[PDB]
Amino acid sequence: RTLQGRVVSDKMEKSIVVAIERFVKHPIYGKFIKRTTKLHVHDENNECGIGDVVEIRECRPLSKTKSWTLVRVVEKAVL
Amino acid sequence: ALEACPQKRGVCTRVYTTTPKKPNSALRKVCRVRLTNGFEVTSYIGGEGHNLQEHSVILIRGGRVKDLPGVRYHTVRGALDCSGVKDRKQARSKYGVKRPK
Amino acid sequence: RYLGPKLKLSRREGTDLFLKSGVRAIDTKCKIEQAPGQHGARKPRLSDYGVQLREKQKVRRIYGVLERQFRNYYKEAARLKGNTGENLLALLEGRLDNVVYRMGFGATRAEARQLVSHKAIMVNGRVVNIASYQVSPNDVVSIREKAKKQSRVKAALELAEQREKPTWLEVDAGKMEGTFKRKPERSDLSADINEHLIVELYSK
Amino acid sequence: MVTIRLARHGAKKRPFYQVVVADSRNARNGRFIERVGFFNPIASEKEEGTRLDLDRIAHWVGQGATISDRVAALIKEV
RNA sequence: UGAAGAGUUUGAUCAUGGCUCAGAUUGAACGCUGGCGGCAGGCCUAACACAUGCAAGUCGAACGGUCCGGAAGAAGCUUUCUUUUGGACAGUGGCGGACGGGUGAGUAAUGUCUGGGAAACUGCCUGAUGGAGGGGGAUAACUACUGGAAACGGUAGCUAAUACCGCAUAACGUCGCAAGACCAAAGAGGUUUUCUUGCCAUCGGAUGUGCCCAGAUGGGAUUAGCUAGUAGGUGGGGUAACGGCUCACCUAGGCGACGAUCCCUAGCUGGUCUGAGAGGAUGACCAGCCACACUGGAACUGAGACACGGUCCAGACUCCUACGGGAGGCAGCAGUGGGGAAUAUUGCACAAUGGGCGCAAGCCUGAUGCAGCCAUGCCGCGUGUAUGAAGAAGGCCUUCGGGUUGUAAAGUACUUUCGCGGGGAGGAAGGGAGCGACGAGCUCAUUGACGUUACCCGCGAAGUAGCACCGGCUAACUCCGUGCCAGCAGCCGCGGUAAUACGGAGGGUGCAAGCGUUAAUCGGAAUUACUGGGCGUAAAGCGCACGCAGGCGGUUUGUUAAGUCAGAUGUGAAAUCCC
Repeated sequence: RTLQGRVVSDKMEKSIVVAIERFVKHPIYGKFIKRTTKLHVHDENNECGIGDVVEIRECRPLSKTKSWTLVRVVEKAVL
Repeated sequence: ALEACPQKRGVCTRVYTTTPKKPNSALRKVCRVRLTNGFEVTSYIGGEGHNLQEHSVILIRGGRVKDLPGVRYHTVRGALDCSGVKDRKQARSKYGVKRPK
Repeated sequence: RYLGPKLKLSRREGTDLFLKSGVRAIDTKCKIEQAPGQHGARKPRLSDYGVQLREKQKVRRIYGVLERQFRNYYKEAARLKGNTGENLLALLEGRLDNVVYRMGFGATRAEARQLVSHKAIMVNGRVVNIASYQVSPNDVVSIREKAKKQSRVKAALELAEQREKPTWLEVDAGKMEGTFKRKPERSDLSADINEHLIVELYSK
Repeated sequence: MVTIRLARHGAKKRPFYQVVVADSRNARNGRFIERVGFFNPIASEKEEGTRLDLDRIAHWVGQGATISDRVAALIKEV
């Protein structure tokens, strides 16, 4: 699966957390609600920096918290 | 009734008499009962005469006595020690009275 | 069923229901045209609920059926397509005991119910002893070969001669048989009933 | 072990069996894998006492599906 | 095809608003009453304590002895004794109790539900490939002796296999590098040179699972900052396997108002009841999953139980006891006592269906199929049918003229539920034998709980009914008694001498072996209103400003197209519901 998000942190090495956000209708009201999730994606090349809107795909579990890897960078920067 | 039970047994604490309210006047027979529910409430004693002592021990039905504020329950005659009304030729269903020969 | 003085029901309903000697000048409704009791004289006061109640009452009394099945049959006819009122009579008129009565095998519905229960009536060969049996079109309702001798049916079928039958029916006094052509419409039936009133009562 | 036996729809004086293929673990009248036909002991309801649908069982048979002693008789009758 | 409201806060009116009513349902109980049959249903209250019986074995086509049975011998007969053989038990040896059955205590968690992923595993059964050469070793039974009251135990001697072990071939597989080296395996039975059962290694099939992930899963913040292996990294240990899961070292993070942490509660679901729908409530019967067997903890052996009739330790209790020391644990079936408003035969039976083991015969199987008890419910049926006075008697009313209860009863005729006699069921083929090669196939013979019940035929007597209610909502009236006294009462109320609402009687209405009562669930409530609502005075704008997050955002063009929309396809278990 592919997920789009922002690089909210590049503190760790080879590890970048992507803040993916989505919009879903409320099961009762139906009005769209905002929901986000942080995913620790792998980045061996430490190519992606903070502010980068990258794509994320499911991959072989690098660690317990990391099960995703950086595929491609959408845009350059957006702080 | 606590456990939403239709009826609830209990032991009488005292079988005294009470007087109706403003519009009525009489000596209605009531009795404080310590139900197994853990509550000590007062119940009315239907019938023209009863045989409830101190260790009566009777079942409670549940019914408010308009004239006697506080009495929200009625005693079931024909059960346990509460003997059914004597010579009841009428509504024997209530007062628990076996049909005479 | 009810089982009791039927001649009193006729007075209560106001209309003259055919329970038995309704033909004779005896039928109390001929002597005293007021409901039974010590108050059948004083002027009655009916309400909207009263007219609907008494209405279905006479309806059910005619066929002499319980209030349960009567209600059950009502629900059914109300489910199927077509005007409920029409369908209603159709079902009740479909009852075996009723058919037998219409055919002349029995003096009344009560007697007809008895004949059925007594296995003295057959349907398409096989015998049926259930008064609540629903007779469909093309079904032949004849008397039992063994019952063909009983004086009762012998006298009943004898009076049947020359007597006309409903359009939805057709009997053969000779063979003592009968056939259910089709379901009778409200036009065919001339009952002192106002289907529009009985349907309102159940509305509530 | 997958097996082809008879499922009893059987009601009061209305005994009907459904030759079906299902895991031997499952109950006699539980969730079955697939119905291959039916059996009427009295053969009163319908003239067609039984419908085996040979080709169907012909598949399960060889697939590892074993047929009970009773069912085998009906199936053998085809 | 789907939606009626009414009563009551006024002297009267309108509005707001709360309360209340006729219906349906309940594995119910209680009161009065009670005939039969079919199907269904039954501690909904203490994991409180329990007398007694019962809850898995099966193989002699693995081996040596007793018990039960048959046959043939040595003898004139008897005693005694010998050989052969059937069953089985006792033992040795092999394979099976983690299935089925019960309960819901505990449990908010990928535990469950839905949709996916892979770092995995799977006896017997089925398909395919290859193989089974030579040798060695061990322990009971049994025999002898000793200890103990018993349980049971110690020592000495003998001995076998499809029991254990070492050596060969490499179909292959494993490990380093890259395109090298290493590692396997028991027979038995016969219609015995031919098959049958079984074994060893490998691949696959069938099925069942371990683990991980997205989303979803009750109440309270008078539960807010929380956390040190705690978050991550390297290496190692550990496991079938990922993982701080565990350890050493390093880094210092990780989580939170999209509510963590803490506290409370309840097995969950398919479904069930209700509702126009949405939704609410529930999850008891049956089916799936989960968690529990004296209380608590733990591990071993195994494909699997951390395992009710297996084991170890701690604790209480009960029983046995020569007190030295032992035996148990009905929240398994039935049942007992205690509890409660209340819920049943310590019954019959395996032939049928299904299950375990066996080549088979066959053995085991209170799983289940039935009967019993109880109107607890549902449906069917009977207590009669036709006739019978302008109209008995009796009771009741009366302007006593008469009227009412009434065709109602009596009586006449007819049928004739019970009961009696006879007959008597479906629900069930092989083993064996004959033909055929005792193979395939064909043919033939023997044998049943509920029942002698259902049902059929014959005979045949009229042959239980009650309960609630009658002021209004609620359909159905008078007389007498009593007299705010006694009593009634869901609400409004009624009773202080004329009461249809008190008690009795006559009559009447409703229903019918049923009828009432009590308790519990549903809408009406557009009274949280998404569909359906309001806030100047009836309840209701926060005192104002600034401002964070969040929510929302003008006109034109282009790209993407996530939301949104469309087609196709997979999934959406069964049953249920609808036709």
